Amino acid sequence: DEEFSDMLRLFDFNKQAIQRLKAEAQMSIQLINKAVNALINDQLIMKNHLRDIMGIPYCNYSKYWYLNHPKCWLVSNGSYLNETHFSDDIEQQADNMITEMLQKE
Amino acid sequence: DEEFSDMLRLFDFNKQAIQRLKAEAQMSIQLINKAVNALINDQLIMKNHLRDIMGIPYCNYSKYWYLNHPKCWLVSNGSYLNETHFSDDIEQQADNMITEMLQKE
Amino acid sequence: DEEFSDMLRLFDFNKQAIQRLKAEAQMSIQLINKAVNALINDQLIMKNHLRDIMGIPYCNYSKYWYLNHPKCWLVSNGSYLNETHFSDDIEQQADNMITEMLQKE
Repeated sequence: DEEFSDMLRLFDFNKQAIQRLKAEAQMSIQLINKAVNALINDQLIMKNHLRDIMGIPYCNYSKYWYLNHPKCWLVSNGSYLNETHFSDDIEQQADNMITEMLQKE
Repeated sequence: DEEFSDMLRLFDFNKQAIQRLKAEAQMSIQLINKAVNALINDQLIMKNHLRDIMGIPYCNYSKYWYLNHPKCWLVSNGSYLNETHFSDDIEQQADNMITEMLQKE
Repeated sequence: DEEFSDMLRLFDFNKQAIQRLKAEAQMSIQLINKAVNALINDQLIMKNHLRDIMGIPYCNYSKYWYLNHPKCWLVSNGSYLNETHFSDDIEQQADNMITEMLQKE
């Protein structure tokens, strides 16, 4: 049981690295989603006020196949990005995994 | 060979965490790239139609050194973001690594 | 000390996966921040030149609680995204951790 504790200590360091990287990348992405969402907000305001471009329409579903490529608005009110949350049960199934490992020992 | 199986089980859990985090972060980024690309699209349409701002030019290469800081367009047709795909050979070199580990045993 | 070297080799492969994923995700995000920042730049230029929309004001702090939801500019000069750098001391505390592991052995 002494060699398995060193095993766990290696395992746990990496598990912590994974946990921290998720936490930081998520923070970083959520900050991105906030700016991209607010750009969208303001860009839809200008599209409703600027008279030169009120004549231009929004693309309709044919939009999900101009990404495989188009003079129409791609950004609409559905263009908003949803909050991004990664799976966080790392500290859970890991506790489970090794508890099943100790009930044989 | 019984202590090495517990080693592998710890190793494999973390490997799976890494694989899932990559998969989710990538999904999350690719969704970002789609909104940022379509903003760019529409913003370049407004730049070609709004008459008040047709007089403003696009910055020319001196643009890659206003990021170290500028009344000209930074976003042009080269501003699009490329599809982001992370390395995925995790399930490959890991199989290789431990197969070389078992042919001595 | 022969079973601990296989332990370390498993540990080190995953540590490398973590290091590479951080490196790639960061590259990917920093590219995003550059496009989102330059969109912001240009969008603030159009907000200062287009006469149809000079009458529209910027939201004032009541902005950090329209994200819980608003006809005012959400994107201002504070909207820029800061350079994102993830913790990179992985190759450091890992060397520390196992050096303390070898001074007992």
